[PDB]
Amino acid sequence: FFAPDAVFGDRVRRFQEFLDTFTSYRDSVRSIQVYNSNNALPHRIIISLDDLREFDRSFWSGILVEPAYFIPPAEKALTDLADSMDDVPHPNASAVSSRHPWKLSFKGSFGAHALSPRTLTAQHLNKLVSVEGIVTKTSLVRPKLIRSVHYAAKTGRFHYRDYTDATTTLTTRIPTPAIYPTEDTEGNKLTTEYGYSTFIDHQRITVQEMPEMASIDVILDDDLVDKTKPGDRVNVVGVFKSLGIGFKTLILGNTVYPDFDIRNINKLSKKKDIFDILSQSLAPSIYGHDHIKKAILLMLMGGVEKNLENGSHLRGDINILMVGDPSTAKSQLLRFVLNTASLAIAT
Amino acid sequence: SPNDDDNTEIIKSFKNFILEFRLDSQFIYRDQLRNNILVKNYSLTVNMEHLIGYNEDIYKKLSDEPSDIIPLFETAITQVAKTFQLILNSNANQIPLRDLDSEHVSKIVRLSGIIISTSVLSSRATYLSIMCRNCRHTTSITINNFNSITGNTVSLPDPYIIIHESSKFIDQQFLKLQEIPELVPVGEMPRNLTMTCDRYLTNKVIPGTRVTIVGIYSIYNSIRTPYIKILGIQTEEEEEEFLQLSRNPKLYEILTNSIAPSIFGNEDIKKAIVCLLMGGSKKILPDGMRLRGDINVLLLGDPGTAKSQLLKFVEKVSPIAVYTSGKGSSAAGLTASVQRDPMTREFYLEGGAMVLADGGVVCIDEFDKMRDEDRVAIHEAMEQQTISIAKAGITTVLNSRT
Amino acid sequence: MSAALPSIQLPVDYNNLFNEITDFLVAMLQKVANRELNSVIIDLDDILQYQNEKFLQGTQADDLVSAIQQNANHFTELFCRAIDNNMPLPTKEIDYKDDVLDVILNQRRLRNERMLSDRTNEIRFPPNLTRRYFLYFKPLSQNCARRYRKKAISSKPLSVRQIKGDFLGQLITVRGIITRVSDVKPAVEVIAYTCDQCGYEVFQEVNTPLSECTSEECSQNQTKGQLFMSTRASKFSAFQECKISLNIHVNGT
Repeated sequence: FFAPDAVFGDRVRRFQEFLDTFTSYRDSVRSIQVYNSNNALPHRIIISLDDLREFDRSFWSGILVEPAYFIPPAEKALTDLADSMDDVPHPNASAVSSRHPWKLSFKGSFGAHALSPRTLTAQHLNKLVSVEGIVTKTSLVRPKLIRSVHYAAKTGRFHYRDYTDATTTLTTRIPTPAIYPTEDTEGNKLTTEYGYSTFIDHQRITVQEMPEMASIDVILDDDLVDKTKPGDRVNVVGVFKSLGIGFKTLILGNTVYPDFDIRNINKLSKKKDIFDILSQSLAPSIYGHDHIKKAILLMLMGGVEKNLENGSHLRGDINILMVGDPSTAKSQLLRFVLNTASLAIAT
Repeated sequence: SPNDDDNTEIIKSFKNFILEFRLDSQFIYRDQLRNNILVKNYSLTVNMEHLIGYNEDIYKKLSDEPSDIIPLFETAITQVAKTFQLILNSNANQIPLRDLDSEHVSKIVRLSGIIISTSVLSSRATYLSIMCRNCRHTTSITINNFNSITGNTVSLPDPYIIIHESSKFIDQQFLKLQEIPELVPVGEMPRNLTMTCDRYLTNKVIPGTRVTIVGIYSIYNSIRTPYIKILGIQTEEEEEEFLQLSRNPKLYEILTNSIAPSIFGNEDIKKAIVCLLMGGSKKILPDGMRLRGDINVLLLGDPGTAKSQLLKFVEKVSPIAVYTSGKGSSAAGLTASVQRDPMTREFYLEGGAMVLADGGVVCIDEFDKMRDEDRVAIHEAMEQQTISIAKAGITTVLNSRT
Repeated sequence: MSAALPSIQLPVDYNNLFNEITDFLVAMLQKVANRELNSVIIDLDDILQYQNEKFLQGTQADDLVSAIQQNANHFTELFCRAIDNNMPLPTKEIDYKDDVLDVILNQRRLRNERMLSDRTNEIRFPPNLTRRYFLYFKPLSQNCARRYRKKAISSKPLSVRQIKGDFLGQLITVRGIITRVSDVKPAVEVIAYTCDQCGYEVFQEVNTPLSECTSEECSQNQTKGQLFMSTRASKFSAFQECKISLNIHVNGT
């Protein structure tokens, strides 16, 4: 195997001390392995950036500048700690569940890293940045081969083969071809076993800048697939890995993030003039038209979705149609509803 | 090697030029370099007219072979602050695009036009590191190809794998500059030219604004297609004549009869052309709204009253004006078009009639015989003065204040 | 080749699991040799009933239900090997007119045996080519799945969107509507190359055509003969493409 250096071996011991000083992160590991074993939840832990910054200021800057040499040491420390926490040895179950790596995620304030797809300059190459936007196109979920398991019918031995790709690890590994070894070193025919082989889903999404503020490709693997829909505001956090002016601007995202006010509501509801006050407050610039403003109030609130027992559902929305002279509190009135409601599409 | 000793005198000359140039007992080049440290903007705007008064041999060597003097300037700026970008600004004569022969190759030229469209951001390799497949020999290669767009013959000594982790990359954007229609002769089509940006020069201009770009005219293999690398994006007697003419109370009657002297009569129609060419005031609300300051005048009547002659007079009088017809202009003519490049397989935008003529008067002929699919794009540009096109996954909004 | 080669001691021993297949098989096997049924549908309900009889006797047997549900691709080669090793003699008399494909295979087997016997006195076939039956695996019914409380996913009709990354190589059930039914195209399996000089048949399994002969007669005489692909000597199987979208490849009867 690869000989660990002095800096790689020191990061493993330092990452294990961070999870031991904070009891909130250690209890989350036992809450997943116990619930998964009793039922038969992903293997990702949302580590806040505010907790790692107060622990060591040297490790907080390394995770945002060069995360290629800080995530493999972080993923190895979590896998070693989870294996020692399971006090229930499984004789006939210690080769299937003990083969998936434990990933990590980040959440919190990023400072100057939360940029935009348009202002995504090349100065933040190979850095952990948080790019936000709206998903426009989503590809199909395709499996990716990572580790294959072979078997020889002449010797009775099992052989493995780890396929390293540019979209697997953050480090620059050797691009091994996707060729299944048919023969072995002794001239024996090998048989590829798909049951014991490890696989991982792969999906590439497109993130575009929001039109209210004014395209990049984000690769989602593991359980991150089938989570982003074309037309949702998400905030994928990952490392800007420039693969390939022939250089693809890809981002290996690790996680996708899609009493005072109550007392003031019940106080104003006691008055018997709340229907005329709230109606005139929708469009203060539009003079008159008190009967038309009262209909938009009941339309935004909506009715009651009556659902029967047999399955025949009933509508509850209120459709309003305005027919009159052009530019008569109609064109400007529709623009106020788009900014008042929480969800509206201008067509 | 005589080139090694000559390169030391060039770098030393640029270091002493910044620490000695002064204007009105004030150091402009020294204060601009110190202020850029706190702002963290690796850039320095150096005027080309300041190098002439300091040393004539320095300005002569820069305009001759700028491909070797500009990279040496970036090394001198970093030594003073201890990579910085050099921004050159020229204030000499504006050379048109049609006067670019073979004598301006590898020379600093000054252009002036309107940006057609803007491509996406592209990464350019500067400090590449290769690794062998057998002995795993890691070596760093410094790419000093300043006059290059793509990877023209990548130096690979090939069992070497380019490492994408420990490699530095800079930003690069492609632009399309068109010549000014005021200098284009009649009966000819205005050509275009592809430019390239680097570092902070990307995402700076707007596709539809007239700016001055000073670059180096060169060629590259794709018969070769020319290109210009962008380096920096930017009388008293005539003023007294315009002030004295505005004081004349009969100015509204002089400019009325002067516009289109062939058509006789129709004082109410000619008076609207003066108010149309002047326009209102583009007021910007602090909430985020923009008011329409342009005036739109629709002509109608029986044919024969010199309808086409009046539209041609406004185009020759207004500085920025594009004449168009009704059925002759479709969706790709009146508005922006989305074309695909058959060489790079990239979807690039193209300006139309209402896009290239931003800030002027668009004369349309035969507005009654137009189609229905082309009437929707006109109504959107007459109210919000913007063109929203969301096709082929490209959602770009272009200003159309015509 | 000595940095990342682990030896995962899997609990599924293939040496001891092959003995249980021979004991389970020992009516449907006699119809295959009589050229009457070319589809050996191995129902999973019979394996579940066989495990209940062995568990009451006190024999520690492996979980055959969970082994097939985890990797059924390797069971197709292990189940077919026990059938050929325990194939009984055909009761009906084999004639020289029925099935002309078997007459050529019987004549080539006797010709190859005479050449090997004559070569031994002077000094002193792939398994897929002889397998004429298509083994199938029938899923468990809804009645037998209620009594078995050990991963009852193979008996539930799953959908297309429910297929995740852990169902690769597993015997699952897909329910939908078959769309775009293609034609029946014969797919080859073992390609035999008949030489022109020595005249040897070089068999090659299909999971690039061979041009140079690999026989010992063409290598000792320094005369590499051109290998000619024989269509009559190659075994072809049925192949049909169907879309349920998910592509479904139907092979056999």
